[PDB]
Amino acid sequence: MDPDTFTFNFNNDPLVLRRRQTYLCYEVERLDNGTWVLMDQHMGFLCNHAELRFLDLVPSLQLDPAQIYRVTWFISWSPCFSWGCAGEVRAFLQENTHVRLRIFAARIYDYDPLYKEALQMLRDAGAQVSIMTYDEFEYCWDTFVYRQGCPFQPWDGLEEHSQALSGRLRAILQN
Amino acid sequence: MDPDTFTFNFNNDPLVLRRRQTYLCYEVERLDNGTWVLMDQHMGFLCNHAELRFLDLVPSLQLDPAQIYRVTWFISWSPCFSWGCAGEVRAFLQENTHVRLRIFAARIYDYDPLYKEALQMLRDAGAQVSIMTYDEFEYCWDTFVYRQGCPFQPWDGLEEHSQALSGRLRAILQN
Amino acid sequence: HVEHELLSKLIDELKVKANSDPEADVLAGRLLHRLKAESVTHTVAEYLEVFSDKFYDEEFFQMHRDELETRVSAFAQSPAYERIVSSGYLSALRYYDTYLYVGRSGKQESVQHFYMRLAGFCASTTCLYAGLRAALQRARPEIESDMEVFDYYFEHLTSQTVCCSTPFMRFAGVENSTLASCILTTPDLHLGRYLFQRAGVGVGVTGAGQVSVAAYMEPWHSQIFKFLETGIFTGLFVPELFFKLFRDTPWSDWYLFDPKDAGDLERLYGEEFEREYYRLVTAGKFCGRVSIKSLMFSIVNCAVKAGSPFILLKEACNAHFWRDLQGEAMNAANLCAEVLQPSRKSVATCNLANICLPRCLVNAPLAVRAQRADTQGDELLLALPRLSVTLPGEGAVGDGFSLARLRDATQCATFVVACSILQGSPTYDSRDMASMGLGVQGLADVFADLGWQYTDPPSRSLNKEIFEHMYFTALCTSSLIGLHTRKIFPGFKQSKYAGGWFHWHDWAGTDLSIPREIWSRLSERIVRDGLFNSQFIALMPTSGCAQVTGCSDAFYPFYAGRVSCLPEALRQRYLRFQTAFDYNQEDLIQMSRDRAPFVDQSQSHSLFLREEDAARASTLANLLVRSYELGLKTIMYYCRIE
Amino acid sequence: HVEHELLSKLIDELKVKANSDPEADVLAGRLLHRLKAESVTHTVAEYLEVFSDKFYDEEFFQMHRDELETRVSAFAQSPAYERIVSSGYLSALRYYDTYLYVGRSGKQESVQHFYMRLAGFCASTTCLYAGLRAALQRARPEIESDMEVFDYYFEHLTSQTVCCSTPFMRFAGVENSTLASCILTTPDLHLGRYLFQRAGVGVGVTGAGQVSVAAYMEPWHSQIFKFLETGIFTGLFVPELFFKLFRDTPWSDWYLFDPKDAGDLERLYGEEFEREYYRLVTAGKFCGRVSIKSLMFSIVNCAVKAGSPFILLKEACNAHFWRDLQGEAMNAANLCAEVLQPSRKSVATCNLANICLPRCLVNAPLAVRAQRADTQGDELLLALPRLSVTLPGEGAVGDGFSLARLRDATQCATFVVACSILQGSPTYDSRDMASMGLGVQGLADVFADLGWQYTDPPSRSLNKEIFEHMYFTALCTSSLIGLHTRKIFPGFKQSKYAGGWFHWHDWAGTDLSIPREIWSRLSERIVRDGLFNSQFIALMPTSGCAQVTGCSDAFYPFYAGRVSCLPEALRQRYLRFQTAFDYNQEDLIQMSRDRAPFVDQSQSHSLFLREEDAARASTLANLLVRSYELGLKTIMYYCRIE
Ligand SMILES: [Zn+2]
Ligand SMILES: [Zn+2]
Repeated sequence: MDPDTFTFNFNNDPLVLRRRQTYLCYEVERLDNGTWVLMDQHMGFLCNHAELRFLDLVPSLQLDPAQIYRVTWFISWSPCFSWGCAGEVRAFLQENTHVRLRIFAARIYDYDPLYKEALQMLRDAGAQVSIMTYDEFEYCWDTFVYRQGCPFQPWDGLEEHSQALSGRLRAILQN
Repeated sequence: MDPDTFTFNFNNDPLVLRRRQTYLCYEVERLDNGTWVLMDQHMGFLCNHAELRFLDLVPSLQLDPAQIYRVTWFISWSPCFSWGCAGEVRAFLQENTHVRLRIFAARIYDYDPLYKEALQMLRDAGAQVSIMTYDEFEYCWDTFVYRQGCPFQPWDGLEEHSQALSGRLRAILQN
Repeated sequence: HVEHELLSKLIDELKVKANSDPEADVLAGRLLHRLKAESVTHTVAEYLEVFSDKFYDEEFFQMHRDELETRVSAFAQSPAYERIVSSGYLSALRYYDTYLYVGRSGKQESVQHFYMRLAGFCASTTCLYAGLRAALQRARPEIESDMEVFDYYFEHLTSQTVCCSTPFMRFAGVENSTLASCILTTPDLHLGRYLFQRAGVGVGVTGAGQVSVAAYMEPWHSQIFKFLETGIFTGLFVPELFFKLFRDTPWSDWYLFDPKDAGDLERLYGEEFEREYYRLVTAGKFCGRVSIKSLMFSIVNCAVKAGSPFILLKEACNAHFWRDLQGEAMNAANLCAEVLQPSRKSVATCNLANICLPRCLVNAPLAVRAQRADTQGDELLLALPRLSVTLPGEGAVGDGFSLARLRDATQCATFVVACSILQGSPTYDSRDMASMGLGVQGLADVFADLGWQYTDPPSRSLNKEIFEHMYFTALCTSSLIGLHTRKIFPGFKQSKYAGGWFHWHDWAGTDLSIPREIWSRLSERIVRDGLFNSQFIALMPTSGCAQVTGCSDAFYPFYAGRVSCLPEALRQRYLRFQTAFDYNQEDLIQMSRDRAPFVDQSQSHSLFLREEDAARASTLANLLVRSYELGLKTIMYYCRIE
Repeated sequence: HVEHELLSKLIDELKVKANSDPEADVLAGRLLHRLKAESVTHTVAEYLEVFSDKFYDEEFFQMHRDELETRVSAFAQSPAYERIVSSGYLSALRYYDTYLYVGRSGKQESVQHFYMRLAGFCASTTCLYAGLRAALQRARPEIESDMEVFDYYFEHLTSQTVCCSTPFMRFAGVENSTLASCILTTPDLHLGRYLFQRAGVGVGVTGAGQVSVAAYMEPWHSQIFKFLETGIFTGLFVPELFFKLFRDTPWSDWYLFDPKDAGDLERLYGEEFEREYYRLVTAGKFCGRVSIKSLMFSIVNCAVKAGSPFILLKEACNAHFWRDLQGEAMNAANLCAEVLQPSRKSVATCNLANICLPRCLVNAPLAVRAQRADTQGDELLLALPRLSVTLPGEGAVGDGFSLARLRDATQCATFVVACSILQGSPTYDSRDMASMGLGVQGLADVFADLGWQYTDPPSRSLNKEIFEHMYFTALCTSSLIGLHTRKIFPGFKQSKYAGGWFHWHDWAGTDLSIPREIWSRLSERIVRDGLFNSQFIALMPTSGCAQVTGCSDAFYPFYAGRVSCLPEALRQRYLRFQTAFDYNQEDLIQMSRDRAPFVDQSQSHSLFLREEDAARASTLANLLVRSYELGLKTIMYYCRIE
């Protein structure tokens, strides 16, 4: 991914909620022995509902049923419900029991009126959902962003907005 | 009278109908032998409803019931009805049978909706009503107007308007 | 004073570009009104002081100074005044050049004081006639005081629902000049006393022998060719036989006669015109032997070269008059070929007042109070339908054309014309005659604002509805005025109206928007009451009021952009702005015939031709023949060429 | 270009004399709009080209270019645009100085494109949240397409029935700045990040210890005197014990406490404040010994010298909040002392939108379509009466104050504030709180147009009706928004609204224009659905958005002629133009208390005193005490002195 768009579509400032476009940064980790192992070939990102795009790409990702895998979503927006994305994600994890999903949402897609239900069923699907903190943002910047050596420059109010979103999400899941 | 007043208030132009004010010029002629005789003392004029003003002035004009008299009205407007002027004139001529009335109207006071009825009832009262021609206007000018020697100056359309009014009046009376 | 120089310079810079900028001419009008603001009277007291020599004895103004000041001040901030000021540069220029009177001191009258003067003249006339006041109260049972009469007239005039004639708006209460705009006479050659006036004159010169004035002559005249080609206009009271012989057997040979004997062709008309004409030609009394084809082509060529000749069908002009006119027939019209009265015996005049039909739209704001559509008080107008259901198109700014405020406008126009006749007629015969011409203006604007072409079937239906309704309202109001004033026009008895007749009886295929039972009640009330006016509806080009009101010129389509010479993309969306030349002329003639039965007088029917068929000199002849076959009165007023 | 120099010179020559000429400032506004005509965008395509950097990815404008162009072109010729242009020189100057955004190329946005931007931002937010669209469709069952949403917002904004806040009008869709005009915080001295913004800040500095910003402090503070006398405003959350002890036994002695210990006086209020205050004074923890008479006179003097100190009754502010707040009590308001939220835990904001009540008059023209009073589609607003029967006076320009279009304006303002909250909140906590302040403007204009004084009993009845109805409409609309978005403010449960409460329950002698049966239905629907907003009604001085509309400043009487210093002849006819100082301040305070039960937040109540009783420094004290006796929240915002 080129820069100047990771910062734009991964900023969690509520004043930046004006423009929407899902970007799902994905990576797969294999449970070798007892430690997850990352490989460079399966590292990548998607653009815009990116969730399904990834659900369609995961059959053709050299999946091995014998070895259980775990995939982490560094998605810009939280998965939505009325468009059905939470439904397909739950269905995919309902039958494919050898894959664990990690979701790191930079923002909560509250644009969908059913976002709380989407997050609740994602939690019920065995996939834990969280909100990106500074370390996830810098990991995304130095992993999926073509930085060409430039360090990660935080935006204003990253910590406060991240904490607020994390509190909202943890209040949603506890119900 | 005076110039610029007789001319203004005796013009029969329909375009001059905007300004209305009744001016009555009167003269009394006694029937001596077989010819009416005029005297200077009863010569005069009135101002503004001049018809009644004259009806109340006549008893105090040295009237002699033994001799039959005749009075001529050189009135600017034809006698009106809804204000009762025609009725008052008829009542005066109903009981005072020794006085004959001659009415010479410069214009027909058609502002009253019952002007036709007024003229008809005046005719029924025994007083003949006509419309002033040029001779009547010049007689008024050189009799009741302080002309100080200035000759009579006719206005435009005197003959035509006088003929039209006379035609209207003779159409009304014949009914 | 530095503001005046800036105002004048910006007036110049805005009016130079006002033709292509619709936001600049409005600003030019506003700034021209602002420039003359201190040069015009600001208060009613100042107006009466400056013009004291015209209003020292005017009782109405003197006793209603304060109420007039209050109403004029309210009008100044009223939206009607804003609309009047924002009517463009031409409207303000006409106001400050012609309509606004200028006193001895040099202080002109303001627009508000001008409309005050008009309404006050009307109200004073109604008050001092005592029969017009009764008629108005019967026709408007909410007017009690004379100040309410002024309110009625002021609301109808300031809103410009009723537009008076130019002589009326110029000399209502300030001068003793004649308020009749149209004068027509047929002397036995008197006429000189009217040439010195400032009113249109129409002279019938058929008996000649061997300001703007219109001369009318019948085609059978021996000097017809010398009259055709020569300030003064031209008129042709064309008989039926001319068009009959031109339509079939064009080789038939027309005959010319001199007025020395002339038989009785000038006097009479109709089928016995054919018998008298043919008796004369069999008697060998014809001076001329010209082919009818040559005469028709000469008339067409003279019309296309210049709009001088006026073609009026003698049969439709005379057979639809409220008298018989069979024994004696008129051969002359007014200046605009839209007034039809006999004029041999005496000089005939006509007082005109136009109605901006765009003000009859429901969405158009009006200075007339909302509590006036109700409490009509005329039993024959309360039962009539309103909103004129015609299903306006998708691109319609207007929302129905109420058609009830049209009747209120017609009522007020009838009363205004009655006041003008009573207080401004030049002769008692004309004053008794009480000829009223009620025209329309903005009809094309109405059709455009309702999202229709001029030719659309909804437009034709609305046209017929408008003219029938306004003729009915004029008849009812004139009957009420005659009943409450005892002033019936002299020939009402033993006439057509006295027996039951409405000038639409003598037409074929006439559809009535009135259920024909209310027409019967109108006939009964006319028979038992009479009519104050002898003529009611007459279509005036009203080229003067269109500039000050913005209403389109009379009933014509738009003719005064390049809608045709515009790309097809911007052609269907602006199709309703088609010029009058774009529309098929046969359709315009058909619409004129459709509105003809409800126009007792004639119309100012002008044909619009381009320089592709007018030069052919045969399409115009066919148009004239078709207008004849439909029985129009004025077959062609102006042959407009673009 | 010689036109622009003439335009500017005429602008100067007309604005120099625009103070005493009501016809010149309108002309000045028109000429200023004409001068900037070529410097602003003329077409929607040009607007999107000039501001492409703010609209290249705005889906609504890009996919509705043509419909937006059609509607904007219709608006340009619409009477609403003429009214906006003719709003005076100040309106146009404010437009071209602040509201109209300027791009890189220097081409400013036109007024039509400005209102397009506002309505498009609102419509895009509604269509983009998919819950605001559903709520609007449920509340307006005539809107199907997103372009109809734009139509709704555009008619309600161009007609100026909804007068949005300055930050909303300035940065809706063109900047990512905060759209919340009012911000209030109570830090534990964060605040610096909001001082760099362009919104008012209200800071509670009671805990200090021993753009425009308003500092609030309780009178028992140790440095209350140092805080009273010193860019920054002053606030006093006065406890009820102060007014009690000053009213009777003025010789009693007030006590000051430093915030080092201060007991729990700052945290709590009410009767237990008296117990805690007296426990503290019995425990000998008081640092101050100042007499209460001296402190009250010092506050009054500092208020009359300058409007710096704001007096707010702690009891009325806290005990009428939708939460208990007995344990922890807020002590800080916004900049204008009209927003009341707790702010210790997090920064609290408020989004404001005004309703010009003159637009609620029946005769006032509106860009809102006529076919919108019907098909309202909310079961709790169809049953409410309209036309607000209150017998308008004889000299009334208005004809009833419909009171139904007031509810429509309240609905649209609620939806606009919802959009602003959702798309312009600076923090998620403020976004979830959804604090809405719906003020009014032109109330004095409404009273004058209905021919009453501000004090007249019809004026008081209409005032109570207006505020009750707008609070009811705000509650119903917020409940619908919360139901159809499922974004209920966090503390709705275990709160007052969740059990049945409407902020007029806790007042004495309140008369409702609603039959108490529709209030019960509103309570039931709120309980079973929730409320999107936590605060609904808050009366803003709205000194900025009123200038471009001409509405009178907020709910105050006229205070910005010399009607009092005018002859008695021209005094009774213009008595309704009395300034706010002319009216008895007791009547104004009583009317404020009458409208208080239906204003859930505070209201910027300002006292208007002349330099004959303000210098006495005892009349203001009595006014404050009797405002206490009536339970007002904001006892005094500004002590205006003339
Ligand atoms: Zn999705
Ligand atoms: Zn009399």
